[PDB]
Order: sequence, then structure tokens, then C-alpha cells
Amino acid sequence: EYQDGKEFGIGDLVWGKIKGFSWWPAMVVSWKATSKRQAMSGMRWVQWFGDGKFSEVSADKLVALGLFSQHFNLATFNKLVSYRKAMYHALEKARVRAGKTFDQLKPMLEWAHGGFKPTGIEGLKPN
Amino acid sequence: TGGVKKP
Repeated sequence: EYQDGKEFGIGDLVWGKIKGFSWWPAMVVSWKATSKRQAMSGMRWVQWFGDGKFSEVSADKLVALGLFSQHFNLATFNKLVSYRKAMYHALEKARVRAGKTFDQLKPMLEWAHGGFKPTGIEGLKPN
Repeated sequence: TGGVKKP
């Protein structure tokens, strides 16, 4: 699945961009998780943190969640509790995976905005 | 409240 030469694989934490919304954190999933259909070549199914819904998104409309400060939207974060909830669940997941200990958002956000230290982006990988 | 996200 997803053998199209384009970026991203199953389990990858990503920012995803669909019409009408800020960049939003998501996880790349298999089409079978979606009970929908196979993604068009060049595209990935993602499941969004916060609301748990699925979108089929172009691999060119996805970036690694690791590039955090570059896509974090501070205005959206201040404006929307749904975005703040989305950030928590996505960063929680980021934490567990990498090795990171530490309104409980604060040091998660700082750690994220700071570049996911000590581990770096490398510790965001799925397995 | 489930399924596919609507833009």
C-alpha cells in the first residue's frame, strides 16, 4: 500500500492541509482503517487528531509533524479549543513514541516548538 | 460524528 514513490507511510505523524482549515495534526493510516476505499495513487488516508475523522490527502499537502514550528498556527490555537485538543492528543502520541517525560499542554508545546529535544524529529517515527 | 471530515 502507498508504494507510489511519494513521501509518508502508515503510522507517520503529519500536518495535513484541507480546504477551509489551518494545518491540522494527523496520522497516516491504511485505507482499511477507514472502511472507505483505497487512496488514489499519490495520496494518503490520514486520521485527524482531536476529532478522529478520516480524509484522503495529497502527499504534497502533508508535512512531517516534526517540522512543528513551521506549521503550528498560533492564531488558530488561541481561537479554537478543538485545535488545542487536537494538539494535546497529537503531542501525547508524539511524547510516548520518542522518549519524553515532563494546561498540561505547556511543556508538550514547548518541547514540540523547541524541536522535540533531546530526541529530535527522529523519535517521532512509528515503531 | 464519525467517518469522513468535511471541509
